[PDB]
Amino acid sequence: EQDNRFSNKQKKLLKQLKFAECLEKKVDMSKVNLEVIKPWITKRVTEILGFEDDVVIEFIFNQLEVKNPDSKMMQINLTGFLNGKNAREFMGELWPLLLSAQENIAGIPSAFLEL
Amino acid sequence: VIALGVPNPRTSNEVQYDQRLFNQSKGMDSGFAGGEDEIYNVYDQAWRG
Amino acid sequence: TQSEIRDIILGME
Amino acid sequence: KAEKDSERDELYAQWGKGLAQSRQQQQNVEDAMKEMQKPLARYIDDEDLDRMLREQEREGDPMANFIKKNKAKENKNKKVRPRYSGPAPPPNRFNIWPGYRWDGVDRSNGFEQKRFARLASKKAVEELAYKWSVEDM
Amino acid sequence: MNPLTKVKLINELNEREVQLGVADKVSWHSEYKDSAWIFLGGLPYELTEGDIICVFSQYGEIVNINLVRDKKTGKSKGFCFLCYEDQRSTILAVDNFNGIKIKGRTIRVDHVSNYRAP
Amino acid sequence: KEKPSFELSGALLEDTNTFRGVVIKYSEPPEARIPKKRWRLYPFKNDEVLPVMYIHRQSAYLLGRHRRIADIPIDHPSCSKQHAVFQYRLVEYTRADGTVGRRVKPYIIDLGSGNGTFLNNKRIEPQRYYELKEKDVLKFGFSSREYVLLHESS
Amino acid sequence: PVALLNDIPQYDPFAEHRPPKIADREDEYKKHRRTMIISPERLDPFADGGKTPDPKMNARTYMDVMREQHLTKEEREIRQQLAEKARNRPLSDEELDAMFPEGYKVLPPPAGYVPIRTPARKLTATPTPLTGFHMQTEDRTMKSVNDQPSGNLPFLKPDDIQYFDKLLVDVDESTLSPEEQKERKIMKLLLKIKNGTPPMRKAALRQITDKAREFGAGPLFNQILPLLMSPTLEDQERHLLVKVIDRILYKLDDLVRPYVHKILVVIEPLLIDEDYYARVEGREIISNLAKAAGLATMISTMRPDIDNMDEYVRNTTARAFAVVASALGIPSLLPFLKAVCKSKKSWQARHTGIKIVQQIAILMGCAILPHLRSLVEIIEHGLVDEQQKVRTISALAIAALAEAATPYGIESFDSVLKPLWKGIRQHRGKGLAAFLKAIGYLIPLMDAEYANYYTREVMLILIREFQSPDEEMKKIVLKVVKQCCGTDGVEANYIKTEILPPFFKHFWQHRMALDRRNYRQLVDTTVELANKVGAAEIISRIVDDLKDEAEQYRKMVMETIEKIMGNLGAADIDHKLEEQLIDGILYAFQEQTTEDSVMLNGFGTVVNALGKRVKPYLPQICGTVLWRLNNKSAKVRQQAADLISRTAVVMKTCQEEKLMGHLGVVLYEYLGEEYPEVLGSILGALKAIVNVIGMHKMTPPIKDLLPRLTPILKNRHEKVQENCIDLVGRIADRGAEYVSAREWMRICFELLELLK
Amino acid sequence: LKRQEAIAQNRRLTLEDLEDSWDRGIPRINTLFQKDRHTLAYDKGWRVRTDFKQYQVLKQNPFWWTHQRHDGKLWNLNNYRTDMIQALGGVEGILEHTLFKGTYFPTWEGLF
Amino acid sequence: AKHHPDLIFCRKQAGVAIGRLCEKCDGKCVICDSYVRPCTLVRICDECNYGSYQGRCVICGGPGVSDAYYCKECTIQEKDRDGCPKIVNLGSSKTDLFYERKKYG
Amino acid sequence: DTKLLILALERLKEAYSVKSRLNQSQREELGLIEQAYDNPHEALSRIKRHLLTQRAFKEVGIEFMDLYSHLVPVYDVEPLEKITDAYLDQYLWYEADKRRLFPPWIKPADTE
Amino acid sequence: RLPPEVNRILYIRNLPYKITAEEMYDIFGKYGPIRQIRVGNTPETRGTAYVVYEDIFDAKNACDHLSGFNVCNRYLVVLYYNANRAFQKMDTKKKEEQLKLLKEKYGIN
Ligand SMILES: [Zn+2]
Ligand SMILES: [Zn+2]
Ligand SMILES: [Zn+2]
Repeated sequence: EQDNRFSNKQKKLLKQLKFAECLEKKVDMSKVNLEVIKPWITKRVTEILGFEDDVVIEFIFNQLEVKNPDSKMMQINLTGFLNGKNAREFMGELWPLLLSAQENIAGIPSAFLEL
Repeated sequence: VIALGVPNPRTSNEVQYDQRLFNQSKGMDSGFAGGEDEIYNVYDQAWRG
Repeated sequence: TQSEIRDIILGME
Repeated sequence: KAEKDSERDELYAQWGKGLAQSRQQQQNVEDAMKEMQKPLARYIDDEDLDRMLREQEREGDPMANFIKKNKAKENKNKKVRPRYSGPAPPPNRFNIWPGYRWDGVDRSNGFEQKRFARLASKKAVEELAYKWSVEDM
Repeated sequence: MNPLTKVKLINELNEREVQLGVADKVSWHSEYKDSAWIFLGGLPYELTEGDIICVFSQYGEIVNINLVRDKKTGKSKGFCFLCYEDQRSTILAVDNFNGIKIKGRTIRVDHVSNYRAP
Repeated sequence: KEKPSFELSGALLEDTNTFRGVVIKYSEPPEARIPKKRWRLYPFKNDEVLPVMYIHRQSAYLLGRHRRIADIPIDHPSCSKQHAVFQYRLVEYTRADGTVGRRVKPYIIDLGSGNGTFLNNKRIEPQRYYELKEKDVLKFGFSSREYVLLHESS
Repeated sequence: PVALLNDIPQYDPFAEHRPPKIADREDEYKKHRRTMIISPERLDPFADGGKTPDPKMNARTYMDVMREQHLTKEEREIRQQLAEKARNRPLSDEELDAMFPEGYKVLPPPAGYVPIRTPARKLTATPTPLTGFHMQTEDRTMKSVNDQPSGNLPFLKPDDIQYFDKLLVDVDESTLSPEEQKERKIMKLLLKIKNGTPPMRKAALRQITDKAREFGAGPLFNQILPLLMSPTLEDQERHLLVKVIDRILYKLDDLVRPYVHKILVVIEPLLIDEDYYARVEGREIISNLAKAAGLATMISTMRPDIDNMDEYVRNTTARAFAVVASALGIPSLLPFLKAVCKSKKSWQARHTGIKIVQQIAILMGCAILPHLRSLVEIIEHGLVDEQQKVRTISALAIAALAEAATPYGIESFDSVLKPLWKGIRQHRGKGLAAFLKAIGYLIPLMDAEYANYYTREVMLILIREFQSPDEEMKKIVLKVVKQCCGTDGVEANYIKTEILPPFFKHFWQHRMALDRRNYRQLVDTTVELANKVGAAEIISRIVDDLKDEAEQYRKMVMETIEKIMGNLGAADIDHKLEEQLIDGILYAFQEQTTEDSVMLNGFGTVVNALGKRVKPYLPQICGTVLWRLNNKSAKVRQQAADLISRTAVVMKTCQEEKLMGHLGVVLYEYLGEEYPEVLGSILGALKAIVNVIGMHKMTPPIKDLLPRLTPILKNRHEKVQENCIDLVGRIADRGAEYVSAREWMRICFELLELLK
Repeated sequence: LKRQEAIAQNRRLTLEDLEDSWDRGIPRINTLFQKDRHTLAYDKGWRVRTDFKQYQVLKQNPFWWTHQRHDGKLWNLNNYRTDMIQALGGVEGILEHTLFKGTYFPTWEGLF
Repeated sequence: AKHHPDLIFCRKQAGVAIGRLCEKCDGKCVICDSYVRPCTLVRICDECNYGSYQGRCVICGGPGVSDAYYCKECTIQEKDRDGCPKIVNLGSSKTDLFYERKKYG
Repeated sequence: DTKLLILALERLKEAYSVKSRLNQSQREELGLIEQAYDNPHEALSRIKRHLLTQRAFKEVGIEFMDLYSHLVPVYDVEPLEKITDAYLDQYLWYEADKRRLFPPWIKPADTE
Repeated sequence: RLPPEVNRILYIRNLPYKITAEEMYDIFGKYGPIRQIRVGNTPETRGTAYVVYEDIFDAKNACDHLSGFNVCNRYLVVLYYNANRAFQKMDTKKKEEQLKLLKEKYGIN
């Protein structure tokens, strides 16, 4: 904002991290039902953590409810709470499920279409 | 018989001193300036006050 | 005022 | 009605002007009247002051035993309310005796004592400052 | 502003007037010379009158005591009004007892201006 | 619910005579002191003597079966929880010349025990100070062991 | 009775000479500052570009931290339960290995030394309570023991032995085959920084700030942080140590990623601290920390502390959060906020999130406007909550936000005027104070057709709270009154009738003067009431206090009267009022035990506002000033030479020839004073007269004045040097011919040493 | 005896049973109560030490035999000033000889 | 101030609020740090002008008494066109001297 | 140790009680006393160092005080050593009198 | 009635090298119960000892009394320990298992 002697650490990670695979196809949120996903997110993380962390839950929710989310930024922000590779796998697992739900006509992922 | 179960004032019967006695003089040198003479120190009060 | 007080105390104002 | 609550609230009004200072005022006014009915100049023969000085009980003397005897004998026969009795209370700037149901322990915060220290210390520093002013002169 | 700050501030009032060198006649207590009532607050909920009196009688005879307890359960709300026998004892008590720990709870004292009976 | 009492509550006595989570009932008088005559307690268990107890370096010693507080744990279950107190209390007297002075003497006091404290195997009236003299024997509860009181020169 | 002389009625005597320590300013709440310990080592998640983690690490992570925390919470839980059923508490083998460092062998000496310990504790009643001349046998050992680091190192105190004891035993370096151990010792030049002359400090600082990268974070903070947690550390030492942390924090940019929480655990207490510069420095290094270790690190690091069970760390974490929000930007942190403040299990987290919001408003100030609505919606779910605490803190945060967004954002607050205004009526106690603060701050931000109704409703409650004993209550209604009863949408007569009487009965007391924030707040709202109801009313209310006994009180009323008349002017001061005013002014001037410009500026402004109505008083003024100029104490003489220099404009403009020549030549006579502080003000007064009555009619002519001053130029004291060269500059500039060329060359040569 | 009385009474001696003997006694009993009584309980050999100061300082001390904190203040000469003024004629009889009326101070009690 | 490399400007967009000087700081430029030929007035960022910040020394931070200017050299090189030149950080020297004093007396 | 050090320094300061023009050496000494007041544990450390290691010292100066009937010699020791010697002086007298090294006939006694 | 920097763990230097553990134990049990004792082994720590007492008052009056004790031609230099950092993790598994014991045994929940 006012300082020059510090670098943008986000951009630095934007260069120097190892990211997930589905993180390219931009995604909109109008086309999505979330309240179907929400329990999936909850159980996913709660297992990753062995306990429940409401704040991480709501963090992911709030980062998603935007018009179009940045998968890069989201993987970064979860890298702290989860163990880094867990974040890569988790995001590259949810984001394709997002693509599925969004090309679905009801907006729901094919996993819960089947189940 | 001496009544029990009353609280404890941690004080003794030895002579103790009313705190208004103490501390009304202070210093650790004699009053003689080390034997300096040309100072005016005859009296120990101001004249009228 | 102070002068007034003085006068009251000294005599007549 | 108004009469009952009058009783109650007048009682509370004295209790908020709490009694002790009120009876002190009483003895003040009667002292002023006794005096005002007397000359301006008090000599050393005035019967009041002579008698008072006689009864003035000073140290050392073995009359003190007989006289303390007299008065501790008589003032036993009184309808007083109880007074505190036990290991000496600490000192307070107004010399007020504890109530008769104080359980002895001293619970203070350490304020009376630091006040006493502050005053003694100002005395010491006044001597020092006088000495230094005139020393220079 | 929790009551422990209201303790700290009364103590600050005292030691500040000390630093300023105020005469005993223009002490902040002088505004209260017509009331022998102090308020105690923060008291623990198990202390009774007997305790409040055995504690606060150190500075005079206590003429009136008013421990304010919740009417439904009868249990103390945790504060009291206390009427000494001489206003000067209220001076003493406010200076000396404000901030003492009784059973962990650090009680607090201050005068009362225009007490209304209950 | 309950009324405005005028009676006490264990808060005061609690906060003052608390110690290791057991409120103590007895507290040291104003006139306690530490003795210069160095007194000693000789314990016997039925003619088999025990190691000696040198009790000259406190102002009082409290004996009870509650061991983690008391000085001398009496451990024969007839022994109270807080049973008795040795206590050197400075008392004055009239010397041969009538000049008054003070020597600190040892006294016993029962803290209201169940069974009682036996000085000369006489049960005493609890909550009073009994003066302990030379060669005297003391017996606690209905317990086996006895103690004789002496001082180095005696 | 020489034994009575050995018997002392009722130790270290150097206290008055030793610099104060920080750990002495503390309370029972700040005493929790040392009760915190450096956590073990912490794994950073961004290492190896986001590796797949090889386990068997011994390096904590988010999960480990949370399990520790929740385990401990359950620990306290069952402890309190069991304590219902029935610090010194003994510790276990791994506690002992957790607290001691390495290079240590553990041993009970015998099984009998363990049994000795068994009998030792059991019965310690003396089994026998156990000299003379002996000649001594000469030796070397006590001579041979050394306790100061040999070399050119400073003196190592008798308590930092704990931190620097490794420096005492000296052995060759290559013996220490760990080069980690070599750099460890060489980095304990921390001693040379902590204690040291300024040369040592400068050199060691440069050395550490150059060798930082090579040294690495680990070694550094492992040595530096226990220092900062030491209980005896005083002020300057801490300032130096945090400056060290600052510079190395700037050199190592990313590498701090594992140490951020430790640094925080140590620096956070600076945020709630009495020394203003401590707070500012802590704020600044937390900002640089947030910039260096980016968002995700800070978020992940300080999340588990929102939910902590010590209010201490909840509070300081909240404030730190607001700092990293200022440094990184709200839009990046706002989702995390929404999260925490809407967490539904724990109300502690809700409290702490709402409090972070409050702190953001306090700190960022103006910059919240673009996000105002987002914040207010974050927070409005609190004004309705049932747990009283979070209600109160939400009202406070609303007031903070409104203050940070003065006039703007009212349509953002729109959603919230309802919960407040109904909470007001059916509330009582402390929530009443909080909601009052809030509504008061909104009342300015509102359009008249709203403010009129809201105001005329609120003033009803206000009048009732004028009798409130609570100190926060009284302070809140002072602020409110200043805002509410000080708009354009009220009518003077209502105030004059209904506010002033109980205002002056309940607020102008001595307790208020004695307080430091209540002082200024009462001054401000009294000046506002003056602005509405005119000066004459307020003044006539408080003039008789200029003759009160408490000086702090007289100075309160002088500060208001002065500020008022500065704003409004004295057109409405009648005769009797200007009389009582000049009288109180004089009296207050004649009693100053203190040193302060309050009464001086009071005099100056009151007089220069009365203007030309002060002619009939200059003889009393002049007479008093000449008489105080002859007093025995240099405080009053110096204050009387000040008053002259202030009223030097009036005394001329009203043609005081007798009196003004009086002043000129009397001052010239005092020019020989031997108190530098009195002489400086005499010189200031002389120059103040020279400015109004010009050079060529000064009573002691400039021809006599300047020669009198050239010997004063040698005075070496700062006040007198200041005023002297100002006067000589005037004369040299404008007079300049009443003096000889040789006087001017003399003064040249005397000036060449004021350049010092 | 007074300390033994204070013990028999459990009370404390006030300033009042020691204002009689406050400046008597020849360690000067009011030295028991000064501010540094504690540190001055550690000063031994002070008489020899002040005697031997003649070999260190180039002045010659007329009060080598005494110390004001250890002995007390052993003389009080305050009546000398009062009686000297009354013997020289009073302050007015004195100020007849001076420039006091040239100063124009109204009364002589404030001068300094 | 061209003397202390450790400090920083607000640098955010200008406004209309004139800038003010403390009495220590009175008379100098705000970048060039000169003492002469002042030409144009200073305008400060609204944020750095809001609230308690009104009427202060841009440089010192104390009570502002006089209007700040730019020297003719700053005006000619156009260094007056960068938005709020308020120093937003205290520096080492203020707290440093403060601590040296508070230890001394 | 700190009580004995403060007594030593008060003794050393009594000399310069007046504070005339004095000079460079006396000002050196005033500085050393003042700083050993400011940091007492560094002094104590230096003192005990000297008592352990130091066995060759500086030269003293000498001059005579003229009493007109006889001359008195006056010695001038360097101030760092003066501090060590004052401390050791006080310590020796304290301990010697606590163990009663001197029997009661040796008489500049503190009692009379 | 204690100042908080008092600890039940104190740091001792100026010991004789190689000093007999039994001496260590009784020298220090001239005060009460010793919970644990560690002597340094690496030459840098050689000659100093951390001593862990089982009683607050024991440790404190030890630090009051013995500080200034001379054995073996040197005064025993002591200080309180500042146990201000941890040195390894507190082992969640066994921790929660022993508290699970606590709860299973005493029937809280
Ligand atoms: Zn400035
Ligand atoms: Zn410029
Ligand atoms: Zn700006």
